[PDB]
Amino acid sequence: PGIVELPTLEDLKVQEVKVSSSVLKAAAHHYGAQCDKPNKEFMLCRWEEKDPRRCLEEGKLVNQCALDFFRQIKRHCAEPFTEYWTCIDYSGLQLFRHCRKQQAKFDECVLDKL
Amino acid sequence: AGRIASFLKNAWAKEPVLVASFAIGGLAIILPSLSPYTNYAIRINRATPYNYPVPLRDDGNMPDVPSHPQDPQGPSLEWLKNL
Amino acid sequence: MFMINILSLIIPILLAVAFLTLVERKVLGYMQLRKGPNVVGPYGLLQPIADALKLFTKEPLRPATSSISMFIIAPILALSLALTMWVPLPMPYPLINMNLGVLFMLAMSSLAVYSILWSGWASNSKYALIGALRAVAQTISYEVTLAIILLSVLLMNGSYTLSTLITTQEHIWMIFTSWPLAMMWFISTLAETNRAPFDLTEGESELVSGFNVEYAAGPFAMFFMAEYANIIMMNAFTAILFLGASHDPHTPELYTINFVLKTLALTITFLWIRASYPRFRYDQLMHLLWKSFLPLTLALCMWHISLPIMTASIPPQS
Amino acid sequence: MNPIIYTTLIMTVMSGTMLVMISSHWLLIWIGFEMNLLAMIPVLMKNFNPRATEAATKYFLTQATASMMLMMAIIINLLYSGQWTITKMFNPVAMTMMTMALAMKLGLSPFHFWVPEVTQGISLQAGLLLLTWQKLAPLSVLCQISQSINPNLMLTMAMLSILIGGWGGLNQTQLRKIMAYSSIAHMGWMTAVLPYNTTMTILNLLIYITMTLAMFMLLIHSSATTTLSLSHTWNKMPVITSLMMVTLLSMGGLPPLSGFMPKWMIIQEMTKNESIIMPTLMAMTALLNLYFYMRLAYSSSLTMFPSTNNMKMKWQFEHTKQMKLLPTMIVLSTLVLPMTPALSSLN
Amino acid sequence: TMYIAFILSTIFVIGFVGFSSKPSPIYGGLGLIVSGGVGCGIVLNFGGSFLGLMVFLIYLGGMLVVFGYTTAMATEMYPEVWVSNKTVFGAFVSGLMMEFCMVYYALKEEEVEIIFKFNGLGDWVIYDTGDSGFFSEEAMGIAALYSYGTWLVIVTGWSLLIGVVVIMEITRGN
Amino acid sequence: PFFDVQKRLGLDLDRWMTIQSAEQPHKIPGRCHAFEKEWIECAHGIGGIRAEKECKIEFDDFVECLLRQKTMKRLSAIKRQRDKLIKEGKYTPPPHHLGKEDPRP
Amino acid sequence: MPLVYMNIIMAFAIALAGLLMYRSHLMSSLLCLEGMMLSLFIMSTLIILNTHFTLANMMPIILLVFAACEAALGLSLLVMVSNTYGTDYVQNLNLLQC
Amino acid sequence: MNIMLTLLTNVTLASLLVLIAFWLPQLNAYSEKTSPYECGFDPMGSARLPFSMKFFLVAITFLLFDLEIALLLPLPWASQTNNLKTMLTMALFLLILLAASLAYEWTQKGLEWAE
Amino acid sequence: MWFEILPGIAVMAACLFIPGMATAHIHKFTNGGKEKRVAHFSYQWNLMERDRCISGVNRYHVTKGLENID
Ligand SMILES: CCCCCCCCCCCCCCCCCC(=O)OC[C@H](COP(=O)([O-])OCC[N+](C)(C)C)OC(=O)CCCCCCCCCCCCCCCCC
Ligand SMILES: CCCCCCCCCCCCCCCCC[C@@H](O)O[C@H](CO[C@H](O)CCCCCCCCCCCCCCC)COP(=O)(O)OCC[N+](C)(C)C
Ligand SMILES: CCCCCCCC/C=C\CCCCCCCC(=O)O[C@H](COC(=O)CCCCCCC/C=C/CCCCCCCC)COP(=O)(O)OCCN
Repeated sequence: PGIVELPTLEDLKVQEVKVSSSVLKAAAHHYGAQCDKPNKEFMLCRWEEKDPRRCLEEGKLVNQCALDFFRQIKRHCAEPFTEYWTCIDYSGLQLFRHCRKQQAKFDECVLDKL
Repeated sequence: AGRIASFLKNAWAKEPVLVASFAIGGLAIILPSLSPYTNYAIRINRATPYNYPVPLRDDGNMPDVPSHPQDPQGPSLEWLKNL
Repeated sequence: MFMINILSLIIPILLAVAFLTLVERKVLGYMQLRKGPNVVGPYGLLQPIADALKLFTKEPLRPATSSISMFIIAPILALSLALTMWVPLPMPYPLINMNLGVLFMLAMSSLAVYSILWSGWASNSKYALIGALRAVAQTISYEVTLAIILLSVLLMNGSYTLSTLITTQEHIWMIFTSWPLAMMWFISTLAETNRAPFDLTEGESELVSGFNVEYAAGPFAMFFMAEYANIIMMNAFTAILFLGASHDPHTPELYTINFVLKTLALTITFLWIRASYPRFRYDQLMHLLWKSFLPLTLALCMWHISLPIMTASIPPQS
Repeated sequence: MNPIIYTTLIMTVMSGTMLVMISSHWLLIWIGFEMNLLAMIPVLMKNFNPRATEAATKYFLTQATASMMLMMAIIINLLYSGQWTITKMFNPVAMTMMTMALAMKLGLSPFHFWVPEVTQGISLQAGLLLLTWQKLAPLSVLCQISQSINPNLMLTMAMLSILIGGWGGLNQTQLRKIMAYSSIAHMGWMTAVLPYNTTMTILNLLIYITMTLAMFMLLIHSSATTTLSLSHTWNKMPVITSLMMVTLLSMGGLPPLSGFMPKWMIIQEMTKNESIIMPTLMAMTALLNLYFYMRLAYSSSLTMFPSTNNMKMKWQFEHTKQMKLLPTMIVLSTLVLPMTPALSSLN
Repeated sequence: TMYIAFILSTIFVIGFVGFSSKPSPIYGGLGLIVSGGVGCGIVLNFGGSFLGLMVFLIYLGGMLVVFGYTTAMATEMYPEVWVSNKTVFGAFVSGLMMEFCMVYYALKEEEVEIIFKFNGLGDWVIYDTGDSGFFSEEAMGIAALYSYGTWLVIVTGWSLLIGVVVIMEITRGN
Repeated sequence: PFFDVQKRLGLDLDRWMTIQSAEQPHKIPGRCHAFEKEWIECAHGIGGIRAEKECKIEFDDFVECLLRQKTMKRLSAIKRQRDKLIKEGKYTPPPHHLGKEDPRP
Repeated sequence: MPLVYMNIIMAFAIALAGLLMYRSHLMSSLLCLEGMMLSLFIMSTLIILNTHFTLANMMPIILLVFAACEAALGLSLLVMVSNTYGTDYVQNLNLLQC
Repeated sequence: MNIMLTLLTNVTLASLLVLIAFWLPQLNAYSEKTSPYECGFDPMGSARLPFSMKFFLVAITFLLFDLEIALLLPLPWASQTNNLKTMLTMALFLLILLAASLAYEWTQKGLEWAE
Repeated sequence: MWFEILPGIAVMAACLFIPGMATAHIHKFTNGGKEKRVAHFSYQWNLMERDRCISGVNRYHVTKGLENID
């Protein structure tokens, strides 16, 4: 009843985000505040098209925004952010409750620098 | 009222366990309809975001839907912060 | 490394069981104005070792009228479940972390019931059968009351995870929150573990050793080990559930020390009760739970359903 | 048994049947069946004796097995369609399981033995309620799922029911067993017409319920559970025997009595669908039912059996309790043939 | 694959073969407990931890009463075990042979029974790729018994109360 | 037989549970929500006979999603052919299927 | 259908055949009746968990409830029969005839 | 996997203990040693004879109450719903019906053991 | 005297210390000196699997960061 059409492996390639879950969770509220626009566009595309093959460009834009966000963090607040996500990573549940000091330092770093 | 008082006196002297059981059950049934915090509990259960908040396609006539999460439009949990 | 952790969970439990035997001897002796074992080793420390060696070098016999298959299986099941109940306990990190860690313990306890039933029926003796039926009645009563009490207490918690129990008891104690349920739960654990005043399956005064009357040498030692492991496990469960200890993620040894101290306190309370009270009758035990605890248990269950709603204090689901 | 407990158990039986007849969900239908059985057992065991206990035990075993098979059919249907609504079933195996389960609940052959056994075991009131209400519910389920019924299986079970009812009633002497075999035959007729016109099924159900209520209430009035006990009724209240005779003639399908209308309409409807052999065999086999009705009528009314000496004291005394709606049931079960076209209202 | 679900299904069938050959209610209850535990394992593998634990707990409680009743009502001088009787052993062996035949045929080829069509492949194959997040779908569906399903709660509670009344009335005697 | 008290009184006693495309807690979607929705929408308002005649394609897709019979047939065919090919050494699996690759994040 | 459903349905059929073939005791028949509902529970929960029919997860619990209601009914009838006859044999239930 | 390994370890350890117990010591069995125990005298009857159960009704009530607790167990998750009032009404309804069952049995003397 | 009971309780406490401390040490040892990840939900499990994939060594506890993205 027809042939399933799949995108080739050449246009499925994109620059990945090679940080861990703890790193992502540390810079998560800032990430949600900063890259809101591409992420919301991608989610609207996914929920309207109901097809992974129709929103690949939005996914690549999401990856680009994430990489821009992380390069901005890296160029200004590498050390406070490293301390923050190091504190987050230790916990088994990755609790925000146990790192309220490093989080304050990171928020102070990004409120001034960025 | 004298009959009720005598019955309660006799029950408290013979079956205090049953007296306490019925008192606790009656308090459990009646109190929630009078407490002002039941609505607060309902709102707290509502405010928990289990699933993803799918965005709406803007038609240009949605002034009450924020364009960004930090915009003043949208639900506010300031009441929950100071609670 | 998981096999190493299993061994580290098993062997110390058996050692603690043997020294609980010794400790109970000495505590009962000093409450009865005696000294207890102090001759076998320094302060009688080798007494459990002597007892274990004697039991496992003594001859075990199968009765002529017994059903050999269920005669052997019952001690095996008893000891296996006694060792298994320890795997979800957080001290402060469980060996096996279960999303529903409490219902697992309830199910395994209800299965641990059948060891004494099958050992009594397999022995094919009248005293064993009488002990088995006493076990049936006792399990009926304590099982229903235990189920409802645990339901209410965990309703104050939010889920069925013992780590979440620790998180809940970070600030205060469930004993301070819900002491009536704590009293009824302590009585129910006495009944569940068959300790005095509810030691009716193995009541020496009425029955000659009860359900394990025909068991000798090693198979008897396994029943003793299973019973004492259940005692310690239930006391540890009570300590976790009602006497919450502060947890430091970077130095977890403090939680282990506090948990061990509270478990030992509750076990000593068990021994103290055994030394202090007479024995119930099993009809009086059945009438105690259904006619006294069950009404209060239902009323407190209603109260603890309503209280989070009316005070807007519903715990988080996760 | 306390009157309050008895009335709440009767209310629970009726609630279970009503849940079955109003539910749109298979789980709720099964719940209604379970509630009906659970509240029906003590009603059978109301007058405690070993016969009542045995009848209740057999009834429980049969109904529990039927409920297990029905739930298996529901689950199998869910497996192949993912639908819970009671409609045409989407798996033939599930439909066959459902058909056999509902036949076992109704007492259709070859699942009939429990009907005479239980009816003999239990009292007259219990037998009346059993027959009437416990036929009422599964027939509603079958009417809902009619369009997927296997005609071959349904008609085979119906014809077996008619034959078995005729022969058993021929042999029996106990009035309760006679009524049970009559019920088996009438259920056979209803389920035979079921795959063609559920309206005709409902009409047969209503006429059968009216006739059964009249007959059972006459038996309760005369306090007769055997043939010879019924043979003494002409010497105490001869009117009851005359009414019983006309009701028995009606149940045999003799015109112009009400019992002819269901048979007539069913034969007409089946012939509309090019069925001739089945209606002819069904019509001819009812002569056995008529034979044992006539044999029962000879002993009660058309002949005078010997009486005893204490019947004089029974003459001196008068019946106290009044049966509710007995004259209405007796009239409706014998004189409603001219009102036949009301089945369109029943439609 | 590891065939864990299939192995547990086979053990389920074997326990059913035991208590259906029906040696004596003691061993029937033993087999039923084994089958309940194995079914708990099966549904745990499929995903339902609460449902598995619940069925295990309910059957452990139920078989306790059956033991007390077979000690009182349903006992004889020499209780029958599977090897004790010729009929019981015959039924047990017949059930085992039928189960082994079905297992072998299904493993060797896509076995289509006279009733249903079965494909011999992965229970892991039939599973779903999608995932939930930060809640258990089974737990939420069961917890919906109170918000949704008010009718089911009503009929269930009425049935339980009437069951108490009924069991009191049946055993009245006199 | 069927007394539609629910429809008459506007109540909802089991219609919430009849199908798996209805309102689910936390808006959890069913496995075959789309197929069931399509079949229901096709078959709405035309009755059983026309529903079985005309929405047969939608029902077939729904049953395929539910039971996965044709999909398992294809998978078994591919597995048997691959096993036969590697039995005689005519097929060599790639390293990404042999476990010698780095998957996507 | 996987082989798991085949095994569950086969177990149900075995339990059904066990109930319909009495030997001596009524208690064994009740055990066979309880096994049928266990198989039904397992089958229904396997089907529901696989299709993510979230609202149907409450069905197996109601199944268990009415299962144990039936078990209670059977135990009550068994005690009455035992009180009458001395044993739970099905041979003693023969007063009524077809 | 981990739980299966744990269960296997526990069962294997218990079985090894039984095997050591039954094989290490010297065995000397005869008819008098393995006879059943009845305080020194031969039993009159058999231990397989029926043993009357004076609490037969409480056992069945226990079955029904076990169902009730099974219904009540999912309450911690049901308290996270938005329909708090409906959830509370249904939970209290179930608990009141359980209490009513207990009260009916208690007043009708179903908790009194047979004499 | 009553303090002759203390050595037995001391030995029992020493035995009860072993399981918890051993479990904590083994959890930290097999997880790179950090707590064992708690995956009670599909989201947490997917996070662990992603960590394994991005680590490049098939270990979720080997955490990568800014030095790895650039
Ligand atoms: C079934 C379990 C299998 C796995 C076992 C896993 C390890 C078990 C660890 C616990 C061991 C428990 C016992 C501890 C030791 C004390 C008891 C003891 O010594 O028992 C030994 C027993 C002792 O025999 P016994 O019956 O006289 O025991 C009395 C022992 N004392 C005196 C100490 C009380 O030895 C034997 O039974 C065999 C002795 C040699 C005769 C060999 C006969 C041939 C069959 C076996 C050999 C292999 C044949 C291969 C070819 C077959 C085909 C032709
Ligand atoms: C009064 C009629 C008497 C004659 C008929 C008697 C029939 C038996 C008695 C039936 C009484 C109840 C029938 C009505 C059931 C209502 C079910 C539902 O529609 O209403 C609920 C409302 O429930 C109310 O809170 C009260 C429920 C009933 C309270 C207990 C009544 C017990 C009476 C029955 C006693 C037991 C006897 C039963 C057998 C005779 C739902 O409210 P809602 O909030 O939107 O649910 C959220 C669903 N969402 C998530 C999709 C939005
Ligand atoms: C409707 C709201 C309550 C909801 C349920 C309440 C929670 C559960 C409690 C109900 C469980 C079952 C109740 C059973 C009651 C009847 C049982 C009975 O028969 O008791 C009799 C009758 O005894 C009585 O006195 C009846 C109990 C009277 C208690 C009712 C008192 C009402 C309480 C009003 C609250 C007043 C507030 C005072 C607060 C004081 C401090 C708490 C005595 O038992 P015996 O058969 O003699 O014992 C065996 C001896 N051979």
